Amino acid sequence: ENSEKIKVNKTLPYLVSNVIELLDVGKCAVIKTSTRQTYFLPVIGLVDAEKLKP
Amino acid sequence: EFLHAQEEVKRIQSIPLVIGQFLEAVDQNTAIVGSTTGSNYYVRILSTIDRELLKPNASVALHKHSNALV
Amino acid sequence: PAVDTAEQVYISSLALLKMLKHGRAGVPMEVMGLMLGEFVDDYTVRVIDVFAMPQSGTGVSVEAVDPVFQAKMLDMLKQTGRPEMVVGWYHSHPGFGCWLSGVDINTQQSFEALSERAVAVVVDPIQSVKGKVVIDAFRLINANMMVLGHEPRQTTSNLGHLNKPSIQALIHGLNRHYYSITINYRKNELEQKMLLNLHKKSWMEGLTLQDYSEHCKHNESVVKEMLELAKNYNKAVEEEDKMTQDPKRHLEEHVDVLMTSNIVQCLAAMLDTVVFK
Amino acid sequence: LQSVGQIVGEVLKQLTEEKFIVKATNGPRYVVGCRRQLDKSKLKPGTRV
Amino acid sequence: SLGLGLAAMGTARQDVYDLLKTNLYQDDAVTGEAAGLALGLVMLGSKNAQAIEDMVGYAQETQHEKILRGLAVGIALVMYGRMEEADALIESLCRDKDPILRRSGMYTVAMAYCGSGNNKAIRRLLHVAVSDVNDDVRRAAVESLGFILFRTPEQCPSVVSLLSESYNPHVRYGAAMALGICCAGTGNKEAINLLEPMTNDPVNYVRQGALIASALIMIQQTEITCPKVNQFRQLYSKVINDKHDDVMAKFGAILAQGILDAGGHNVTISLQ
Amino acid sequence: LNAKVRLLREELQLLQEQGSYVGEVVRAMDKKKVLVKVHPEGKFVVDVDKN
Amino acid sequence: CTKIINADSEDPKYIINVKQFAKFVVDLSDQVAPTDIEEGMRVGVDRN
Amino acid sequence: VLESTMVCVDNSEYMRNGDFLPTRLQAQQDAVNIVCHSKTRSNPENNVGLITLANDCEVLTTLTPDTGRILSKLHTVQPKGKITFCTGIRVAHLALKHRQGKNHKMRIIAFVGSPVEDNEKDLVKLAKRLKKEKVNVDIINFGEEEVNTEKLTAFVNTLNGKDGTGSHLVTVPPGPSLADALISSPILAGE
Amino acid sequence: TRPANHRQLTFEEIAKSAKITVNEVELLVMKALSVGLVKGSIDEVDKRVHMTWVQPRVLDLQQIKGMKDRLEFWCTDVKSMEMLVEHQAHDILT
Amino acid sequence: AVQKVVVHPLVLLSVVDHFNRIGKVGNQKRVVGVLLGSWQKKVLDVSNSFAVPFDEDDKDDSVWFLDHDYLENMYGMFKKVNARERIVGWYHTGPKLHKNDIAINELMKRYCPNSVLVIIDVKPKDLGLPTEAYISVEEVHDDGTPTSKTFEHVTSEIGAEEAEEVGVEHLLRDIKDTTVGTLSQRITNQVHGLKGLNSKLLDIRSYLEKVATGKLPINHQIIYQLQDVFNLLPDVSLQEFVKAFYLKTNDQMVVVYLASLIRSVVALHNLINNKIANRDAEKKEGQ
Ligand SMILES: [Zn+2]
Repeated sequence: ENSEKIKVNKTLPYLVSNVIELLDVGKCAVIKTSTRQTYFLPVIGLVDAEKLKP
Repeated sequence: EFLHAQEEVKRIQSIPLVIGQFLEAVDQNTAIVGSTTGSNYYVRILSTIDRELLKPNASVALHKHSNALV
Repeated sequence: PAVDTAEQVYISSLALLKMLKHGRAGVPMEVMGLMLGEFVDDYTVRVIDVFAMPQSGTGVSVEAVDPVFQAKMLDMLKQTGRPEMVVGWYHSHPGFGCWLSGVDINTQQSFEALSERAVAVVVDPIQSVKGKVVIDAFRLINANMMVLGHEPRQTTSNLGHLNKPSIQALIHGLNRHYYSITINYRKNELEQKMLLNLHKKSWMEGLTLQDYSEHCKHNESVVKEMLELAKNYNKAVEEEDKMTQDPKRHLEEHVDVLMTSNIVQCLAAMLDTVVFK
Repeated sequence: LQSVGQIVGEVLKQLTEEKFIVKATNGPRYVVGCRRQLDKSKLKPGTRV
Repeated sequence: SLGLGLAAMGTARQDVYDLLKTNLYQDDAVTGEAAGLALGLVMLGSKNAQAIEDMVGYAQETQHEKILRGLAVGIALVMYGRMEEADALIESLCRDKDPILRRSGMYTVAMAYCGSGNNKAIRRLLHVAVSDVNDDVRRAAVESLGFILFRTPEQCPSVVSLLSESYNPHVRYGAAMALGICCAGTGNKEAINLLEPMTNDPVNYVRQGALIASALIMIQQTEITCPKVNQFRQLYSKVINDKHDDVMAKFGAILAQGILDAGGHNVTISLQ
Repeated sequence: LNAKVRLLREELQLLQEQGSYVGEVVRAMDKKKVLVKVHPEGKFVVDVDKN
Repeated sequence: CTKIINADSEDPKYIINVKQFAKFVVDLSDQVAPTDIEEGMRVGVDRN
Repeated sequence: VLESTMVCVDNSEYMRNGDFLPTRLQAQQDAVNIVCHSKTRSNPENNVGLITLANDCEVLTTLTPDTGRILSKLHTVQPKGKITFCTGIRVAHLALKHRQGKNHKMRIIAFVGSPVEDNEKDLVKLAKRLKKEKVNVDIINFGEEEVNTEKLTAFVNTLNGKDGTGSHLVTVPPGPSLADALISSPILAGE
Repeated sequence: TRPANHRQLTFEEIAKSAKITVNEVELLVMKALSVGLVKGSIDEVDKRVHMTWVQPRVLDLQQIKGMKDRLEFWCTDVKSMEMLVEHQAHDILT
Repeated sequence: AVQKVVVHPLVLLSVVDHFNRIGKVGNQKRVVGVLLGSWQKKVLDVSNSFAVPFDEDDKDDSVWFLDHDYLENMYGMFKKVNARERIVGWYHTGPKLHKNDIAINELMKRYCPNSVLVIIDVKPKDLGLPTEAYISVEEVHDDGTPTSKTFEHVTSEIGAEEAEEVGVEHLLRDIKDTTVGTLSQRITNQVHGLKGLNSKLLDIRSYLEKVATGKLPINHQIIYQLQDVFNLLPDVSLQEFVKAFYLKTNDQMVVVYLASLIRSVVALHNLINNKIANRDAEKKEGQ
């Protein structure tokens, strides 16, 4: 049930973006959305935190 | 009711305002601004914002939604 | 039969507070929920309470209802002691107005098919700045009735009007596909007193004294400002009466604030000296 | 999944205790309030928020 | 129910009253409103303790605002012509927390102190016109004020000149309608002077109220008797023949014409 | 007092009303229509109001 | 379409490069020929 | 036979008694598993909840149509404290009243091996009250029989009244196997 | 025991209390303040001690009856001042 | 431990509605629910709640049927709707506690280690908040007295999200007070302060009466706090204080005098203008 809910919430139309900077406090992100925008994420999200190099 | 209206005006002069450059004064209680968003608007000035100080090309906070100079 | 421009949706205090909380607790994602309520006879839609829906990611639509969650929590609310039908749905529009878009129209059509009285309510948390609740109820106009020349809603009374429709709703088709229902609020006296408890002042703050150094500083500052305004008002009266307002008005405001503050603190000091011995 | 990200910006002017001019990167300039527990004096002109 | 109440108005027939009670004892707005109003018409003036008890109990126990409105007017009619015997019920209704029942209290004041200029009732209505929170109850209070003062037409304009210049549109409409009721079929001059600026207002229903009140006042009046009747006839024609004039303003103008030329210029409106 | 309160309320309404764009008139093509370029986005042909 | 994300065999999950606006990860919809997509084929994409 | 049952279980210290191999605790675990499975197999629409009788009564599982959760929550029940039979039974009655499905018979099977220290008067009053609310309190006695057998007879006789086969008493002084004694018992026989 | 009205303890008082001549009441009070038993100061020029605190302890039923009496008085004074203010300002209370 | 708990208007309204619906369907002295919130240091934020089915024997005083399964199901669905709201306690709408409160708090401690009771009195009072907070602490009494698992009071407050402030203000728009100190309202606030002080002193005096006669035992923390209060009472007959008091009163009164003088001069100017205007109008009418 939990995995199905995650799959439903990960609807395809993602916004391709960078991971320009990676921080810790858990981990965070300073992602650079391809809409020439910068968004800090306090929680990285569904990604596996596979070291997400800048 | 007069006190309530005063408080409402003081409130609409709120915190999350948007910066912009007052470009000139068209008439009384109305003027043209250019918001840092990059767009120019014909907005309404609130009352008693020291129109003496309100000189062309002046930094001013704008209502986030109505863009009114407040 | 024809629904008249007199029906009202009575949104309870709890329903409204839950709506606003959910909207601002899930902005910008379009939050949605159901309305545990009751159609009474023909003019009443009593939204006793609301019922949040889990964020489904795929915006707001019938796909986001998640019927299993609906049924489970409705059954358990009935167990709790809250046996109400689902009189329509609510969903937020965070900052881009209070109306219906195409998907909203489709969802509300489905709800009407379930029961042809359900009302679709929209709350805009972004522009719901404190002091102004931008909420609005709606129902769809059948495609046949409008073309038949008949008005979408009967008009048997003056109630229902007195509401100015929004320009945004007009440009998005307020009266061409749906129509705005009047929202009334059912406020109980006990609920209002509980609400007052929010900012109700404490007897401490009632009987407490302002810092005396700060009070003296404020009195000195305001008296100097009132001095300057006195000079201005003297020159103003002299010039106006020799050639025949802001100074007088500002001076009145300063005198009022001075009197109220000084009298309040003097009386508070008197009361303290008496009461605390 | 219910953690909306913030917008990175820079402080500029240090207005009254509860007011800060912040320029959002690739965006406009706002006057904003500061979160109560965030504590202050750690937001000087140029500070990233 | 409406027809039977009209036919039996004032008779206080027990059988009719009980049938109307049975018809009211349901949950349906359309039937309940008429049933309550007809109950009031039938029991009018009787001061029947049973009637007051039953109507107030059903009003408190029901759930339909339309039935509540019907019962409000019904109670008001029931407690008619009783100057001081209505005061207990008036106090109860005024202190009641249901806004429709507070409106019923205003109407009870009006009907009880109808055409007596009672200063106690005038004070109560004027107090409620500014203290109460429900604009409906404020408007009902002003209307009741007019109902009280209709016997001295010159007196009411003094009261209503200030109310007409109120920032509350509901109170303004109540002022207009109170002037209309008070100076109905009298063609007073200061009343028309007050109504005309109100006829020119930015609010929707204030204009309707002003137009209908002017028609009430000038019903059966000639140009020489009142040198403004032709002006208001032109005003009604203009507002009817208009592009942006509001629906309710046009409704008020059309009614105003109907009342002004009521009965083919053969009937006037006088409460006494 | 009524005048003061009404003035404040009307100011509130007229100030919470939405703002307005400023554009440069390229040409008053046709009656009741005006080709106007609004900075910085493209240029429209606006339908002028009746005032 | 600048990258078909390898097509992951099934579940294509195409990528698109809406110029002056943004990059996106999207899919087909009623595309009667899911094979005639290629890379850099200048596909048409909805708004919402 | 649509049924709603509450299995009361004693976890007092006297369950440290090891007459039933390997222990009274494991014996009662096996018996409750067997009885719950027997109730569930017959008309699976039946629902079963579980109560722990300790220093203070507790309800581990409300009326559910599943049995694995009840087994899992009972497995961690350890011997502690002392039995409070009256409070346990009252909690069981409350759970029956609150059961979601009102179309079920009301049963309470109580593993009550312990010396029931309660007053006889209030005891009979409770039994009669339960009879009035139409409850069937089956009682499994394994332990201080010499002490509690007369009181359990009072339970069942008062509940039955006349021809009232709803409530039953099964006493097992011998300890060959509690599970086998329960399976070869009148209570489970009718299912 | 001493009320806040006249908590000005004197050297002679402390002498008549626990037996010491008035040349070390000073040291005794110093020890009390340092340990934290009481708070205040010692004006030995005027030969008195100002106490503005005491470490609270556990009390007796009579020691609590005394507190009850003191409260009774305080409640009476508060009620009287309340009535006075309410009656005086009756015409402006909201 | 938790030093503060701030309940929210949504929680208050939900509790009131729960009690109303339960007392409409049937009759019960209390209704019970779970309080959901978040921690920020030792400051609990009770931002939501939900009712749970619960009934008890008011005679036995030890038999109740709080529904743990219902609790966990509702908690899971509320987690699905919102995640930063974990079970932080429970509430019951009873003006007074009961012997079952400790047992139910023991039950709730399985879902939260720092489980806090919040009694939300539906009956509306006029001096204090409608919420009383309690934390179950069981420790060897340094007093040396027998120790029993009992509650301990927790400071409580009412706070609101901004999205709840908007709704609260809208609902109270008709009966709201001005958010400014108008002299009449300030005097009224002082009178209400005197009222509250008198009520609190009366409560303390009644408790002292009861403990002195013997009905209740001597609570050492209560007596310590009362001792500290009486230590803290000021001395207003002190000459050095009377002189400063008169000095400050005279300063305030001179400011008030200047203010009143200015106000009177302004009023005279206004009347001069009015007399001149009336003169002009009557002259113009005559001519
Ligand atoms: Zn929508």
